Amino acid sequence: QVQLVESGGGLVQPGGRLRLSCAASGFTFRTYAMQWYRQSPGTERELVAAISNIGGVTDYGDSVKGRFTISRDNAKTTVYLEMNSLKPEDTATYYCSAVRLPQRYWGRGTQVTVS
Amino acid sequence: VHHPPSYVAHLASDFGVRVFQQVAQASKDRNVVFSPYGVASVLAMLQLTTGGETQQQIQAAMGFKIDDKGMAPALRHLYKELMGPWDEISTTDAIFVQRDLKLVQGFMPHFFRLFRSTVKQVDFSEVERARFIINDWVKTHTKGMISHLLGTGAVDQLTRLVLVNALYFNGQWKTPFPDSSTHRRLFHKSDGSTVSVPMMAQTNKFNYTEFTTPDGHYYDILELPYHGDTLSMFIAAPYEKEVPLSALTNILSAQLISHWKGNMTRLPRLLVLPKFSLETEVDLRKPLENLGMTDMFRPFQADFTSLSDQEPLHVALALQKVKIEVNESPEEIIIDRPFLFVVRHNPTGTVLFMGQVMEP
Repeated sequence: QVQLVESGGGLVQPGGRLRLSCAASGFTFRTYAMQWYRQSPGTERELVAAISNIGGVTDYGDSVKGRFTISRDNAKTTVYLEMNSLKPEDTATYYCSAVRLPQRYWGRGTQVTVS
Repeated sequence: VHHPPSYVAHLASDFGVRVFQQVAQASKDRNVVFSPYGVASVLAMLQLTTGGETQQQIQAAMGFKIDDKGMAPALRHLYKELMGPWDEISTTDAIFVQRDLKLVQGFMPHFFRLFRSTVKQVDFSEVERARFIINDWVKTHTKGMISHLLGTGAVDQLTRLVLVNALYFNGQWKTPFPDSSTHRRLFHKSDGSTVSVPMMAQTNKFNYTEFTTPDGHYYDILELPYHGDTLSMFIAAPYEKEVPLSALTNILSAQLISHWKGNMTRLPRLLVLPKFSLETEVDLRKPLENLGMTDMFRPFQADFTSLSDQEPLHVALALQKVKIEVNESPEEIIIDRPFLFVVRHNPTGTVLFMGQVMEP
């Protein structure tokens, strides 16, 4: 029943942009914080972006602040991650997490490659 | 033709919330009540007396210069719009300077013109008497409610400038808690201990929303209006005992309380709320220094050349003292755990009071 499905990843030239989205279902979306993490082989998983249920309170990892913007829409039960001024370093699988402690759910990941 | 000073009210309130965040961080999970508006009201008054890098640090922290056209007029209109409909709430601001100091010719005329207040002149070399004068001003300008300022112990014969802000709040509710429904119940403190505390109960339609922080901490948010629609208390309470209060505290802002107000919907709830009476006196030096205002507290760095040419002149002491009282006059919100409250003036968004109740 609980489902988080990311989409929008792919290959892009350095300096480009991508918009990821994550469709969710089966839980009370509008009461959960939504988050983006990223992970590659060899390098630890890390927070990319996080957003409160309402009020658009956001938090970004240091590597991405001023390039990536997280947003959400509770009626559409979807979360987005716009990425700008992409760099080779940004290559990874980006994963969506919903969190309302002590509950946390995870998506399946979408690959982003910048070269 | 004129709209509420919500810009200034928000700017002032956000600065005051940030001060609160510094106080709350350094506190070891203890009760803290505070007035964001009040500390801003005072620092804005201080802006008129400072120059140079001292003023720079203050406007940079507050996000506005009182020099600009109508900032004062807004603030004066703000205050009087705030106190308009109001023994329920009383507040005071006061700057005490050494009487001996030569003040710059046109200051007091300007200061009164702007704020309808006066800089008090007292001789600090008469230590006992200066202490008396300050404590009397505070007691009498809070209708007797704030009687002492223990921080005046740090006054001595070398004190030259002292600022003070004191507020009392005890507001009647629009919908009272029935006297009969008051009962004792365990309150679960943050350190794991419980105390039996008296608690009020009411079933009614309350403005409500859920709020979850970016890192996933979950809170019930409820609006309790005061018997004048003008003010509201917002209660932000951990959904379960295990959720920590500081996660919400370390991301509060004035803008955020407004968003809650925007989202809230009137839903039927049983509210069980502890009676409490909290009093806090904060030495504002360390909090203000953490926000970048360092020169104002240092004898030979501080620039008060809009108040006086004579130096050394710096802020020897800056204190806020706040006392708040809260009593009776299908889904449940039982506030038997630490929680955060915010008293808000709805026509401007001014955050009048803010606090964490760690033990009622």
